[PDB]
Amino acid sequence: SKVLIVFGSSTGNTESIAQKLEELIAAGGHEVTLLNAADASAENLADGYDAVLFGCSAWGMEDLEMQDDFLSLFEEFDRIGLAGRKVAAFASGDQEYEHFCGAVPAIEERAKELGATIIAEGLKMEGDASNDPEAVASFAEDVLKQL
Ligand SMILES: Cc1cc2nc3c(=O)[nH]c(=O)nc-3n(C[C@H](O)[C@H](O)[C@H](O)COP(=O)(O)O)c2cc1C
Repeated sequence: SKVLIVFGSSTGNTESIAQKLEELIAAGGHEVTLLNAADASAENLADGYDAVLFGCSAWGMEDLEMQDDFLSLFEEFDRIGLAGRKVAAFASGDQEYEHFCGAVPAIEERAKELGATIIAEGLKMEGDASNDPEAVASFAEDVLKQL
């Protein structure tokens, strides 16, 4: 299958998770494309892809604010071509906050509104990929099986 992975990462934790995810799905016999949302042109970005995974950390002093490289892409979800495609979200976050990885539910809702199907429950964890390999491995499992 063809899998597209796009992320927005400020310190590198959501990046780390998106690279591990690329490795695990690619290992399953699938073609993975990895993009930093800061580099990606949204226009028809999903065309060709059987699933699309979105990674994005949560910030904001008060309410939830998305990582800014993702956000800019989030604005353009309308042109991506998500209708009838499979999608899932992941993120790095901090339990010590009220809205743990709040970007994840947010992505899932925008995606469903645009006609996407949610493949697996959003991955929510702390630190980089090495900090919770199980959580990463399992989320990749969930994804693989829906492909
Ligand atoms: C000011 C600020 C606000 C944050 N807010 C949240 C949040 O609300 N939810 C959450 O899970 N993590 C929150 N975090 C933790 C970061 O999301 C996480 O440590 C960081 O984004 C690592 O991901 P990244 O390196 O891929 O950017 C916050 C961090 C900073 C310092």
